[PDB]
Amino acid sequence: GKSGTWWDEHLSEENVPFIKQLVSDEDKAQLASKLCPLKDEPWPI
Amino acid sequence: AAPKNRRTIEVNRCRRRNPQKLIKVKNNIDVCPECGHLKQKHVLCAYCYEKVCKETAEIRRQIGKQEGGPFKAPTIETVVLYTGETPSEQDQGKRIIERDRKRPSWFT
Amino acid sequence: TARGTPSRFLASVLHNGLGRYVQQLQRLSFSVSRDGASSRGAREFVEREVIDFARRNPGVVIYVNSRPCCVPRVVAEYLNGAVREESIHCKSVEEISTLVQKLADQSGLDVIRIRKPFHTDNPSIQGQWHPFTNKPTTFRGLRPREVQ
Amino acid sequence: ISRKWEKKNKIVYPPQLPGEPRRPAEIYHCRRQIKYSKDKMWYLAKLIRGMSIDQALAQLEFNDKKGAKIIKEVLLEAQDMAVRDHNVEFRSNLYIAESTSGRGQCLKRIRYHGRGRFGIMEKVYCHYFVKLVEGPPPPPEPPKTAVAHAKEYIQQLRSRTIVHTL
Amino acid sequence: ISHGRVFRRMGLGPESRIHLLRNLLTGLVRHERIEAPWARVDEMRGYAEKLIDYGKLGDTNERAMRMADFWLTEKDLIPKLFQVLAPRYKDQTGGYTRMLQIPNRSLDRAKMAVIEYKGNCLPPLPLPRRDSHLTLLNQLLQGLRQDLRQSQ
Amino acid sequence: ASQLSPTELTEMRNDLFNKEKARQLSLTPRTEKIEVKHVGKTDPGTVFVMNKNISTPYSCAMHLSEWYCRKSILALVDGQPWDMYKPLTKSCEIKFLTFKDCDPGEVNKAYWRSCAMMMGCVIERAFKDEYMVNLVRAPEVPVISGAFCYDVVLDSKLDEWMPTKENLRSFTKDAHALIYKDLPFETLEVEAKVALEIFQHSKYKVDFIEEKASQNPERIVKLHRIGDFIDVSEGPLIPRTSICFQYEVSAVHNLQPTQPSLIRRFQGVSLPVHLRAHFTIWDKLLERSRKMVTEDQ
Amino acid sequence: VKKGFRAAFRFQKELERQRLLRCPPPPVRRSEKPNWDYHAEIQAFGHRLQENFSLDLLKTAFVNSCYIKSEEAKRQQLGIEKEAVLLNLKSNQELSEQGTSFSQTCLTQFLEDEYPDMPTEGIKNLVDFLTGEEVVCHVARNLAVEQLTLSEEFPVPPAVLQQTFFAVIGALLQSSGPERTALFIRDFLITQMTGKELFEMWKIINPMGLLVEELKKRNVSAPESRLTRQSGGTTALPLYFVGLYCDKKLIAEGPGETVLVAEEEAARVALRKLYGFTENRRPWNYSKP
Amino acid sequence: TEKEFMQHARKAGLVIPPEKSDRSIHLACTAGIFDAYVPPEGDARISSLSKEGLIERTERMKKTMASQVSIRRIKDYDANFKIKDFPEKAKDIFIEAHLCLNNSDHDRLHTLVTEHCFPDMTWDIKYKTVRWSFVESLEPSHVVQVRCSSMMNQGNVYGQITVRMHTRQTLAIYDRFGRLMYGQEDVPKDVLEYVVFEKQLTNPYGSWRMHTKIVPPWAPPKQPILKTVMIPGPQLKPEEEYE
Ligand SMILES: [Mg+2]
Ligand SMILES: [Zn+2]
Repeated sequence: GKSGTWWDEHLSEENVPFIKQLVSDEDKAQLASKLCPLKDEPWPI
Repeated sequence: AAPKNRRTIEVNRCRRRNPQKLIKVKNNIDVCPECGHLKQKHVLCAYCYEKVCKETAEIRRQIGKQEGGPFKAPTIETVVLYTGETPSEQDQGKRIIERDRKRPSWFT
Repeated sequence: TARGTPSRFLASVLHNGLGRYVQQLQRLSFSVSRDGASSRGAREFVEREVIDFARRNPGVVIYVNSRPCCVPRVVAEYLNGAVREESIHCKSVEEISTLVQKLADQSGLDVIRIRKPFHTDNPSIQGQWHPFTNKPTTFRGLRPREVQ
Repeated sequence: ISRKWEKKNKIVYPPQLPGEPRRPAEIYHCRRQIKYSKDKMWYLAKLIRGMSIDQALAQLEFNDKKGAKIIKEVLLEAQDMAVRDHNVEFRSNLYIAESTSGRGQCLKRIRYHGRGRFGIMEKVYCHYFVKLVEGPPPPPEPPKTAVAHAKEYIQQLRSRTIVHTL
Repeated sequence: ISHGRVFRRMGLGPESRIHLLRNLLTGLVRHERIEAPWARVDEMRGYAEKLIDYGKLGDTNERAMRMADFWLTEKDLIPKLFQVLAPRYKDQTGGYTRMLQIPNRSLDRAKMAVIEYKGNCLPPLPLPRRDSHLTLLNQLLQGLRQDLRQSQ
Repeated sequence: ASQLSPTELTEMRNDLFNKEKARQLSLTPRTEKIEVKHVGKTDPGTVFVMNKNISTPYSCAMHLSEWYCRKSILALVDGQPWDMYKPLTKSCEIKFLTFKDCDPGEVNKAYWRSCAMMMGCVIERAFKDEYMVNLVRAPEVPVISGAFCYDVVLDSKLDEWMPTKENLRSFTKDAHALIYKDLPFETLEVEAKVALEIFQHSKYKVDFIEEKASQNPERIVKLHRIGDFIDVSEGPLIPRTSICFQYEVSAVHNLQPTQPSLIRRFQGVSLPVHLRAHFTIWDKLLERSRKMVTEDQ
Repeated sequence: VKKGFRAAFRFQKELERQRLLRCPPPPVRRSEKPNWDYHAEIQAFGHRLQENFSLDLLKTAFVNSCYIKSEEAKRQQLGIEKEAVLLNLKSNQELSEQGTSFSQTCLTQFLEDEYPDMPTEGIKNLVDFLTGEEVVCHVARNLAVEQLTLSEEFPVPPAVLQQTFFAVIGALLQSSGPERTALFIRDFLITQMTGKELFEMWKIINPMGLLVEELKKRNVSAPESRLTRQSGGTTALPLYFVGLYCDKKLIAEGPGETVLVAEEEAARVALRKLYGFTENRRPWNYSKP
Repeated sequence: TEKEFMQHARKAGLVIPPEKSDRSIHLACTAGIFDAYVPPEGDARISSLSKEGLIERTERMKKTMASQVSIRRIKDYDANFKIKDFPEKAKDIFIEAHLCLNNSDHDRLHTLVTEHCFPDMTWDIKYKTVRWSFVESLEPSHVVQVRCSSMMNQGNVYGQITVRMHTRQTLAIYDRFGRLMYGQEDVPKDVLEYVVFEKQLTNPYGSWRMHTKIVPPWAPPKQPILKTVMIPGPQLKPEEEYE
């Protein structure tokens, strides 16, 4: 049957920090993209 | 406390055959790249563990035979050897403990 | 009780009353001992009335094994294949005669619960009742609370 | 004392015909006089039940009990006798079909309470039964979905007829 | 209620617990390898870290000398700790004493573990090595990294 | 080469393949015993007594344990790649491999080739019967590439449309449905003559068979079958088809300044069940595989 | 110990009964049992049917060719020569064919004189079902003639049983008059159709096609379906009533869960009403002229 | 509350007849063979009637003289005994022994064969079924060596008669479940064997019983097994494997 698994199981010693940095930059960019909601398409106040 | 009646076999079955008391089936059993004697995740293999324990026991036996009596503890590092293998230049101040068997492939 | 013994339905073996009536009983294997005080009734029966019982209905064969035993028994097989074995241990001639007459009159069905003594094959004649019976139909079958 | 489980491996079958299936094998083996409790042996058997022999060995090797190693050795010797005598070639094509536990002969001892009274110490003993069948293990029974329940309910509502008349 | 509190009790009190931890620390300094329950080896590692730190801080200090004389009931282990294990970790800070978990014991079936210092003249334990950097997932990650590096 | 319905051609293909397999299995007289040795690392010094042209390495692994059957993709026979479903001939030595090994390269190549063949099989049955389709080849792309490609030639009437996301979702659903059913990768060392005689329809397949048979003097190709589909590939493949746990095709790219007609090139990414990742890495590999990648030179 | 013997004997008999009940032995034919007589059984079977059979015809019809082949194989594999009775057994083939033809023509004549509105396919399927294997096997098993049939295989395949049934029918036809055998086959075959539905013995595929064909043969235009009553159209248990109207006139009606099965039932009811084989028809007159 | 377990026995047959007793054991056979017969190397090539004589025919004449003096001894001990019809007797005895082994017969096989070859023919076949049958005999059987011993242990002598045999057999060994395992169905294969018969001469009755069978080292290999045989290596204990 299917066994338990996580995200850092089948990764080498030079891929875990790379994936961490990549996902960190990704979430930081996603948080910075939603900084000016008024200049986009705001709902009528 | 004292029961007023007697529990039935149906109640006993419902109490002892419930999935809460039954042993759960674990899914953490895999194989080992070396030797291979059925290991488990996050747990070291018993075969290599027994091997390294026997090796450490033999090394301690040799150390005790070289030291002799108790209350010693040298102030220098130690290094073990095997059949042949001349001591290197950076291992002059270290205690040499040679064995009487070939060097294994898992000890470098 | 009825919840501990199996039951069946009341029906014919091959519709005897419709076409022609046939004899359900076939063979009658009697076991009368040679010497003993437990088969006197069976001995007297085979002596006096077995000929009349065989001549009454030609469709029934009577077998007299005459095996020296202790309990006289009788085997009655029917057309369906049922075998009812009863013992005539210490019985008079009239009792054995009534027993064999009742065995010849009955068929091979079980003597369990009858379950509904009346049985018909065409129960519906003037149409079986349905919930839509005795209900008039409206114009174009228009359901209530509609506009068209 | 009765012994009828170790003798089932001697039932000889007549030679089959070319137009007959393969028919899986049946291997019976059990030990007698085992210092253990019947409830724990039955718990282990319920843990095993119908699984592969390798999976059962893997689960028993990491099972922290007293009878785990006993059942492991029983399965090992049964597989060995099957591949040596019962004409079995594949070692991983086996599965446990039946696995139960029994009760062994008991003795009587004393308990010594806190007064002149005492108890009856009954030495609890048990056994262990297991049967090995060749071929792949059968898949477990899948749970019936809503379609099966709907079909069963429709069949039940269609099977009902008129009652208490004719 | 034990919120934010460690200090796992073992003996009949704090004194017995400290004595057992000192005995375990002495055994670990001597033999460099001890199998014991997970809590015991965890506390032993936690104390050995600070022991190595204090031994590295200096030798002529009276505080470290008294601590080494108290936590070592064999006396001969003090010069060894001050002249071998202290100059060895001169380039490291607090990165040592690796902990590895073993299955169970063949007596009461208890969770145990084995810890040891770095280097170690004894053969190393079979470390749980990760997967090689040549599998499908690792090769795909390396390709994606090279692609994002060339595209940047 | 004549007008044939989209059923009788695969019917004759599969029955000719069955006749060829029957001839191959009946060419040997009785059962010759071989002595195959295990020169692995886990259980060294193990010799097996198997049959000739009948026994398979999967049956040999079944003699060990279930782990050797659950964690086995490709076998090593005298340094040559051998799949798990292929009869042996002479006596030699065998070695099992896995994905989590030292140098997993041959297993990765076999997995990529199997995924490409499965994509071709699932895409060759998802078009209109009025529109003829052709299968060019499956170029061996390295593991560093984003996704494997498979050139498919469509009809001349469809040289201006682009498949949206609905077609991709339908293709992924069909691939998952094909993975759900357990169908082995039955292969056979079929002679190149009968191999090219069975087809005699698509010129691309004939040219591919000629190019793959012109490299060896024995004129022996490697044909595979997935239930009822025959394709020409290089080297061995994977045993079971249930290894692929996550299967999803990316996009499609069309190359024009290379041939007058318009040809299609579909891509896709797949991950086995033993090396499954999280959803984040999954979408990352899905977005990265949508780019154009080619390694034909 | 407990002194006794009668209670021990009863307990041993109970043990033997439990043994024979848990492990049922293979049943043996009635001919190999001690209490058995072939001539007596033949006479009983001839006298129980209220007829006048003959010994030679019954002994010729109650055998089979497979039985003769088995007997000659057994007499040749051992060495005993028995050519003074085996060569005069006479197989029951021509008599079986004559009885089959007589039964078929009598059933067709009865279905023609009783149901004039029956088409050719209808009467053909009816006479095929009445001469089917299941009905004749059930009749032969209820008449206790399987134990008298000399043939191999204890369960007796349906082919041999139907063959010997047709053989004894032909023997009864050759012995007594045609009217006696006609009444016999009537009372032993037509009584099975009591309470059975028409299409259960016919098993058609498209009732609407045959219905519109019969209507075109009756100078009728074309039927059309209309929804009469309904109850529950959105629930899981729907009920509909489709009524077939021909020239603004209702002819039949059929219920159903959906509309397709309702129209099919209505077409079946209309086709059964057009053939005259309904539930309100005249029952078969089981009397003598 | 003071009870234990009884039933203390062992499953091993030790020595107990000759431990302080006056009753010995009257055997009816011996251990193995007296002298191993060496068939010629060119037996399969010269399987016809006869051929040209080889050089130095003294050894064959000496063997013939030994056989003749052994026949003279066994005739002086017990008269009225032929030699020409002895191969036919051995052939029919072998045939009836194989037939009773096929029909699962023991009370007759015990007296048909000796006490030595019975376990070798009843051990690895007790839980299996055989379909052996004789079809046709090819080359007639002949006697190749006649020897006899003179062991004076208990005053019992024996006369092993090595008689070759060449015919065609049909072997069909199934399994205890009904499936095939070793031989096929009706297959008229060709195989030869050297069977020796031993008879207890000092017995007041004496029956010619099959002693054993000797296989030459140059015999062709037997038919392969229909299944797959696994040969695992030794158990790798925590050390090292050098092989
Ligand atoms: Mg405590
Ligand atoms: Zn290991």
